[PDB]
Amino acid sequence: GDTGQAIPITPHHDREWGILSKIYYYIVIPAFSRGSCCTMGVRYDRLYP
Amino acid sequence: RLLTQCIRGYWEQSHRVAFVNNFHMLMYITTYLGNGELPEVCINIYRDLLQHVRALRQTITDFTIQGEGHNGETSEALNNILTDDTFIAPILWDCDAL
Amino acid sequence: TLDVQMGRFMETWADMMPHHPHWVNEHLTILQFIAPSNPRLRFELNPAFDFFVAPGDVDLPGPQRPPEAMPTVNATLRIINGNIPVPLCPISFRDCRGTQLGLGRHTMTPATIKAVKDTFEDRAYPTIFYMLEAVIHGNERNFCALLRLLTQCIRGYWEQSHRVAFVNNFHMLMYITTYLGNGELPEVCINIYRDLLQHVRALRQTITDFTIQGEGHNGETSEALNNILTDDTFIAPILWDCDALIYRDEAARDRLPAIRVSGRNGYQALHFVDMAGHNFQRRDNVLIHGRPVRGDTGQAIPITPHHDREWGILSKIYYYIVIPAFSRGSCCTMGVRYDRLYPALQAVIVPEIPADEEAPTTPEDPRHPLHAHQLVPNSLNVYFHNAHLTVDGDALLTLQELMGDMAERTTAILVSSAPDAGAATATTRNMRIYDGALYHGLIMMAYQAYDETIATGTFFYPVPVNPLFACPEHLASLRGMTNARRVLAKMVPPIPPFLGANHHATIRQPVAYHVTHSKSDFNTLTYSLLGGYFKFTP
Amino acid sequence: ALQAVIVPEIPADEEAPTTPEDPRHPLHAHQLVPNSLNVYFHNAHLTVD
Amino acid sequence: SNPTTFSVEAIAAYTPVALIRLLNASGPLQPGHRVDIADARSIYTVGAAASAARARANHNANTIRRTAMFAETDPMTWLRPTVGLRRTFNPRII
Amino acid sequence: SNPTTFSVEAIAAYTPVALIRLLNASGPLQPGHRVDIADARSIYTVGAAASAARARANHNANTIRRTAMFAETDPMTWLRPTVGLRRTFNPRII
Repeated sequence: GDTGQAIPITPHHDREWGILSKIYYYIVIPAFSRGSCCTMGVRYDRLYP
Repeated sequence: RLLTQCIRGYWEQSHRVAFVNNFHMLMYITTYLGNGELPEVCINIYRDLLQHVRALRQTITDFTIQGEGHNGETSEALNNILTDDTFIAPILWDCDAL
Repeated sequence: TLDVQMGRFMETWADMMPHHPHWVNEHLTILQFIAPSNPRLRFELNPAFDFFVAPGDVDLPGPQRPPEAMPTVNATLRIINGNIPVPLCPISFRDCRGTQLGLGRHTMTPATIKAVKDTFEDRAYPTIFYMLEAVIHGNERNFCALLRLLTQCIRGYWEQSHRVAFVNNFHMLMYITTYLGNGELPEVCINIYRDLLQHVRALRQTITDFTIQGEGHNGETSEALNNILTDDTFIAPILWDCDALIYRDEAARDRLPAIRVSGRNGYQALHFVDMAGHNFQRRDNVLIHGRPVRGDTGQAIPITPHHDREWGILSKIYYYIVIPAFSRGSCCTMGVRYDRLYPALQAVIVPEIPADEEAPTTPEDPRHPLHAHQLVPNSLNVYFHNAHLTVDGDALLTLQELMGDMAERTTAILVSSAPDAGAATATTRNMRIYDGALYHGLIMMAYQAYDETIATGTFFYPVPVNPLFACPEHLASLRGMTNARRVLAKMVPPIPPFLGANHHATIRQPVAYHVTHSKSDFNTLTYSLLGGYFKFTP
Repeated sequence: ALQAVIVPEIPADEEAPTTPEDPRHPLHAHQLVPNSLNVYFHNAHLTVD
Repeated sequence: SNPTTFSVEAIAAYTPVALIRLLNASGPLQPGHRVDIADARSIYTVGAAASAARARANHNANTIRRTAMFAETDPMTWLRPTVGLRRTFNPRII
Repeated sequence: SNPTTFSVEAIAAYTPVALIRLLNASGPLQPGHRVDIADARSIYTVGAAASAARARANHNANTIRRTAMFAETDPMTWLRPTVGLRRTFNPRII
């Protein structure tokens, strides 16, 4: 489709993508990292230049 | 091209798998760069991780009983959380989950 | 055109069922099935019959809209003994019986098991293989016209991912084993194909082993009176040529047959449709048989089957044992959209190689067909480059002389017959078995939803006819699919009523439940499925 | 059927061809005429001099 | 070819269509005009197949002619058997 | 370009900035002068992106024009399907 301005927002992927993302992030990541990984934000004003 | 070169260079120098933290990276690697651009070992690793994720999903849907939904909520969402649409992922890249 | 029918079924089915069906709850254990709270308990009386509720005063097959009538109890014959419900005949017993059957028989080496299991669980399987399998449509003339292209394609797919191609449909591994088996392919691939074929013939020999010959009643051989995979009345889930219909029509001959091919009864079977008279939007019941080679096509020449009667038995064994034992309820049968597939195959950008010059082989020179300079959008070179396969100019030029023989469109065939002469008493002749088939249909191993290089539903649309080939995830390829329909079809296998119903078919829900909820092995699963397919006729 | 052999003549003071890629080979496509022994050998993908 | 004249798409259109490797469908269209259109599709498919088959024209100095493919008559068949070529070689001729 | 005149950093400064591979940010600064400064930065990054896209200029003799990359209209879609390219080839033409 097109970007536009008045077009309402549609989902990119189906409902199964959210389920698989939740399964991955809540099972496979903490089984491998074992509490060592950490979620962080980003500094886009110091990354893009 | 850049991601293929980056993944190949990281693979055949330390035998490790790149771009594995982000969930919207291994789906895109499996769907697009899975036809033979990457070496035969890496795409097997990504396909194996995705197959284990889908096996966990099938295990979730196996131990529930379908056909029992209340107030427009599915039975899997009424039984489990990883199939519940109210619960969201810790990292959001798109607004479709909301 | 099988699109409007599927759309009408999906629109009517969103509110046709107001509750859970009583024949899909096969996950009950024996203690819960036996308990008096089960409403299905009072309808299980005779081990050779299924009892249900049915509309009254209706002559099957009826109209599209089901007429309003009072419900009456009807019965049908449990033809297979694998159709006994899973709480009454468990999965562990079936797997132990399959272990008993496969005591000293042929087994598959783990190399071909791993390779076939990898290519059945592959979600990035290239669609150019599906287009090639649809456009060849199981003709020997087209396959030997495309020998160089198919050899290069199978080699390129093999020594880049170590997987086996063209394994979904049965009229490819015969043609690979017979023709590309003398050394054109590498040593491992032909060994894999030969091992699959050896396992199929071992299953057929096991069928012959457990029956007693010399007892034929009313033109039915003893194996067809014992087994189902050797019964010529029962047909394959997909058809490529009209030989199986001829063998079925000449084989039964007393059990009253009735075949419905898109409207009025009976088929016409006109072969050799070419560019001049294709007529993609044909509403008739004309089926394309293909060109027999040793002879003439003509117009007044009567039709003959291409292959022997053993080919039908081996195809039934393959599609009904080996495919569900590997895919495990993930593959789905669909038709094709030929009016979009055939214009997409007419764009080839094979360049003009001058005389007294060598044909380029590597794709790093500008003269190669898959060089980027001739990689124009919306062609076939983009299709082959997306799959990352290397082909030459002549291998792409062979499709032009493939194009002389073509298929018009897919169609849904519903055949029906009385039960066989072993179990045909005065009251079972009214009971009839209704099973469906897809003429010129395809089967994909696994479905990808997030591959956006090709728009969804461009070439294939899901029309599933089996409980074995139920596809709860392939239905997103159909145009106009909502989440309510997806969660409705997740729990109930969506079969259209113009292709047979579950209680009136031969292959029923419990054998599908056995093939989708067993985790034992791959050899013992095949032998357990073969021990499933034995008749309960006295 | 055994009477037809399509081996070509090799000029004197020249090496005999070994690979089937040169046109002077009997199993080269140029010397592969229908209904001869060469197509019997080529169907089996066997190389002979 | 003339006077027809050339394909603007336009749903008239003409039957040959004897072009090579056409970047004309895409291309502009842009889009198609306001005609009833039914075929269009079939005549374009036949014309494109005929255009490609005529667009071979050459490469027949590289053939290596076609053969009987399988074993069939071949109406002599009383003093030698018939065997077809399995098309697995490289038709190049040099 | 003129008269603005050149980037000495200076926080005024100018939006194009049409250079490439500049050894000017470091470079001297040295350090910046006495200006309140808030942006600066945003104008610098849009000027740098413009100064890179313009500094392509050439390398389009080896393009290989861009494609749709996906399967979308393409305003015909009634006489052939549409398929995009996966950008994994090496575009140089030579």
